[PDB]
Order: sequence, then C-alpha cells, then structure tokens
Amino acid sequence: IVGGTASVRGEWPWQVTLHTTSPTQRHLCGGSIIGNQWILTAAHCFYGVESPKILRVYSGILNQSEIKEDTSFFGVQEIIIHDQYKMAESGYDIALLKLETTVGYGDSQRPICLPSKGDRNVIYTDCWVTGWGYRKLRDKIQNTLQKAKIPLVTNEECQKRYRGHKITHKMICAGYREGGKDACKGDSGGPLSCKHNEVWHLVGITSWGEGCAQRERPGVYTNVVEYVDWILEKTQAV
Ligand SMILES: COC(=O)Nc1ccc(-c2[nH]c([C@H](Cc3ccccc3)NC(=O)/C=C/c3cc(Cl)ccc3-n3cnnn3)nc2Cl)cc1
Repeated sequence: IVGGTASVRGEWPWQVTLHTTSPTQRHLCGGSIIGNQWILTAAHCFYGVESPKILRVYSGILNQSEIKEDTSFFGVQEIIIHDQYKMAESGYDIALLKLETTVGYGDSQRPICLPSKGDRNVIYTDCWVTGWGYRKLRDKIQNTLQKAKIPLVTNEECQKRYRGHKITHKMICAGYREGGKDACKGDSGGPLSCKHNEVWHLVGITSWGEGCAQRERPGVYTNVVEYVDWILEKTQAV
C-alpha cells in the first residue's frame, strides 16, 4: 500500500495473507474471508501455481512476524478460477479458495458481506484498500498490515485514464487524481472494503494498475457486485 498507515489489530478481520511454500515460504497475495470455508481473491495470484498443496491461508494476522513454522493456518482444498479469466488487464480476475477446514469466527477473523445486487446503484464514500504490499515500486513486503482511504472513480473517468485498455463495468477504479495512495505489489487479491449504513461490504478485489499511486492512474479492482451470482454458484453448489 502506498501512502497508507498501520492498521490496528482486528480492524480488517476478513483480511487474510495467502502464502506459498514453493520454493520457500513467503506471502503471495491478500484475500478476504467471505464464508466459513471460503476466501475470495484474484485469479492472477495463481500464475504458475500447479497445486493447492503449496498454499497456506493465515487469518487473524496483523504482523507478518506472527507467522512462524508453529503458526496455525488453513490448507486449501481447491482453487476455483473464473473460467473466462485470461489476464488481470482483461477482467474476470477473481478466484475462490475452498479451505480444507472451517474458519471459527471471532473478534480476530470474520467474513465481510458481499455487495447487494440492489446496491449496484449506491455511492460508496468510505472505501479503504489494505494489504502487506510494497510502499513504492522497488520495496519489500511490509510487516504490519497497511490501510489507505481512496475515492472510487467512475467507469468513464477510469477509461479516460487508461487509453489503450478496455475498462469494463466488471472493473471498478479507485484513486486520487493527483495520485499518492494506492495498492502496490503484494496487495493484489486483497479487499477494497467500503462502509455503507454502518456495514462493511467487499466492493473490489485489488487487481492491477499502471505503476503505483501515480497521478491520473487509479488502481483497477475486480467489481465484486458483478460477480455475486458467480460466487454463489461456486460456494452454494448442490
Ligand atoms: C517475501 O515475500 C515477498 O516478497 N512476496 C511478494 C509477493 C507478491 C509480490 C507481487 N505481487 C504482485 C501482484 C501481481 C502478482 C501476483 C502474484 C504473483 C506474481 C505477481 N500485483 C499486485 O500485488 C498489485 C498490483 C497493483 C494493483 C493496483 Cl489496484 C494498482 C497498482 C498495482 N501495481 C502496479 N505496479 N505495482 N502494483 N506483483 C508483485 Cl512483484 C511481491 C512480493
């Protein structure tokens, strides 16, 4: 996260850190708890991941230093990538992780509500991006989970900012015109969380951008409201 500040423990209890153990264990991506065996994240995270056996999901984490060999984690039973996904810049950048065991909810880890289909017309004014990503292009994964408040940008304005790309309504953009606050490397897959009527909703999934927090280059997020039927199809299968 560029231009952000340290989060407080328990502030974003749906935020997870997804680690890969291959070749050595390290943070790979962010994700959000959406159900007791379900993590919503970005499809591009899994480039070259040949098996869910190499993945570890850690919840209830504020600091990456809390993770050692003896730290409990959730194994991944299945990786479900949207079958229209080709690359982050073309959309459908969404994936579900089906966990091997059930997440016990509490004050350190709980799910975030998905947006309502009726709320496709609501104007969100209190949106935050969170993650352990870089603070600039050439940096390193941060120990403490960071947060940044960022305004949503209309599809028309985002399209003007990304000449040469096709910004669809399945994408949602966020960022200040002058730049300064954004997601960066290591934040992808994490949530863009918006508070509306005192309830937090998972509005976006951190996906891509041209550089980090540059002027007139907002971050591009998967527009979660457009995928609620897909998520229910995969998580509520008979
Ligand atoms: C010790 O462990 C590590 O160092 N882990 C570690 C883990 C992941 C990374 C890492 N993650 C990423 C991903 C794409 C990826 C994922 C998975 C695998 C490989 C590529 N993009 C991101 O997060 C974020 C991209 C991004 C998003 C928005 Cl909304 C706006 C601007 C963005 N940007 C433009 N330019 N930048 N952002 N790149 C790097 Cl490098 C580094 C380091």
